[PDB]
Amino acid sequence: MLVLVLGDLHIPHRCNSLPAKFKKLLVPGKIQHILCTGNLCTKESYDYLKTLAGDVHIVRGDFDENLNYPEQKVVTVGQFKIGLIHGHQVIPDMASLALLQRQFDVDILISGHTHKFEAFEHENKFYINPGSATGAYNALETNIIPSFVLMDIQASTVVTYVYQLIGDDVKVERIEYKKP
Repeated sequence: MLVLVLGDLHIPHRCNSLPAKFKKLLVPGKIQHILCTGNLCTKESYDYLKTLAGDVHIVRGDFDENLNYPEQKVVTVGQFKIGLIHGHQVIPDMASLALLQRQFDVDILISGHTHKFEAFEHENKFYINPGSATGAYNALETNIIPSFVLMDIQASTVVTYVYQLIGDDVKVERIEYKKP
């Protein structure tokens, strides 16, 4: 089943909208679950998510207005326990992320905060950062591309698709991970 992963949109303070071509791709009836790293940073974006899928999970980013969100959550999809944290908490760094994965005890750790996507396996655990769906600025960070992640999870397989707005086109990369 389809899981949309995104965050760090920073609407409306740093950006006003998802790129149009992202909005074109994202339509209701497809996605089963949305895991959101946070920094929406308002209700207007939260409602947008809820149009895409009923099952929305968000964690609290450092700039979110809605303060009822838990800072960290574990969600189970299929055979996968998934950790979710915005990531501003990581004092960095691959070592730090591995400490959270261990803390959580999950098969997949999702975090945000860097505004740059990642998807890789490390010690047989899987680590995803969808980057920033709007390509929002971040501190003085440099080459920032709008991105989001779609995972398809089925039994002990997840295949992860990263959608990137590069120049004016969407590029997709695919990473496979098997729960060992």
